[PDB]
Amino acid sequence: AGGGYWHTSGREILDANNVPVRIAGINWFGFETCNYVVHGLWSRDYRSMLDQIKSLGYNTIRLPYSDDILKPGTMPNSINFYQMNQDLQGLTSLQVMDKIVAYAGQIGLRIILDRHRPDCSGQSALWYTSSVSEATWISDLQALAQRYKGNPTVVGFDLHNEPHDPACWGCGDPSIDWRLAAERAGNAVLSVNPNLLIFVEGVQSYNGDSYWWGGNLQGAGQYPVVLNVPNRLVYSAHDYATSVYPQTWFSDPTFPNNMPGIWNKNWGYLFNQNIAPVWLGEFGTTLQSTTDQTWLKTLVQYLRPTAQYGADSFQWTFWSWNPDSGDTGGILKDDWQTVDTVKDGYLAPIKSSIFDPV
Ligand SMILES: OC[C@H]1O[C@@H](O[C@H]2[C@H](O)[C@@H](O)[C@H](O[C@H]3[C@H](O)[C@@H](O)[C@H](O[C@H]4[C@H](O)[C@@H](O)[C@H](O)O[C@@H]4CO)O[C@@H]3CO)O[C@@H]2CO)[C@H](O)[C@@H](O)[C@@H]1O
Repeated sequence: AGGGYWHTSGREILDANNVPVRIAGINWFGFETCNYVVHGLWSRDYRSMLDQIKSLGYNTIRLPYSDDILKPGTMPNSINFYQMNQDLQGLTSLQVMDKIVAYAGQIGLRIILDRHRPDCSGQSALWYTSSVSEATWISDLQALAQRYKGNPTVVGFDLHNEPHDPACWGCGDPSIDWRLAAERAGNAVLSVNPNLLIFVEGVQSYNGDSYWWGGNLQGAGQYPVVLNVPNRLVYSAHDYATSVYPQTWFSDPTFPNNMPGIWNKNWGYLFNQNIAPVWLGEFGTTLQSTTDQTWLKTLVQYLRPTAQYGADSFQWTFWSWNPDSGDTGGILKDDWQTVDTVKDGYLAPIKSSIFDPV
């Protein structure tokens, strides 16, 4: 399944033939950093990497980028061209992105572009900064939309990575109301290609209640994002364990029984109530503590195993494929070749199937 551009129907995503599909993928970061390209191409051929992602059973790649790669002549700076990647030589970050998107389509994978950082220096709480205005943000989203218009390999956009304090959901103040910003951006994107799915993340605090950046969608029920083209919206949340931040609910004595309460509250309810599909965009852990291992086992079950629920479940993209992620580690090990079959083992009940070639 997976043919053509997708659309929502209740809490599910459906391909063009109306067959339900499930995004069960991985994050492959690099384009958002100051290397201006996905990491690991210093040890592997990109195609050999894409083929291995497919082999492990992952069907979608969330590809983080920063507005820097849209500046004229921006080139990658961490690729090795000996006996590999010979065709990426002399190409700009964008042209290298076109190659990755193209091969991914052919082998049956899909891509979701994620505006991870305003610039390669770091993330931002708001969707704009003094150096990267809101208009650049929108022009850039429209440019990428235009660039891949007609190639269903790119199924949709993750508007802004991890909006957080001081951002608000529904407060009505245009300078911090992420809810209004997402509609503003989403509608600009849909004006270029109205078949793209629009993935909108949450904030951090809502009603004095704090949660992971990008994961607080508590205001969504009361203050929905409303787009010009219906059945394109998918809410998104992020959730992590102690390897990232020793949140307090991990110290709760009833842990992990308290978890589904937290999850239901902040994002699950949109799914449970069949309002719209929900995508856990980032989640990972080094699995060093027994707590993260229990957290992962628990969470994997909450997201609904494919054997039981099929496509009527939560969409997900784990973090990350890269082994060079500070406090989460990744599926590959430090050699960019050996799989961490153990961590990979936990995600098995929620993996789905590879899509149709594009
Ligand atoms: O992008 C390349 C870069 O990625 C890093 O991995 C990051 C992800 O990129 C990022 O999206 C994700 O965001 C984290 C953030 O890093 C944490 O510091 C933050 O912790 C917050 C917490 O959310 C709050 O609730 C709490 O109150 O405060 C703390 C901060 O003090 O939580 C968000 C998640 O919502 O985190 C990933 C892992 O760090 C890699 O680390 C880096 O090596 C890569 O180069």
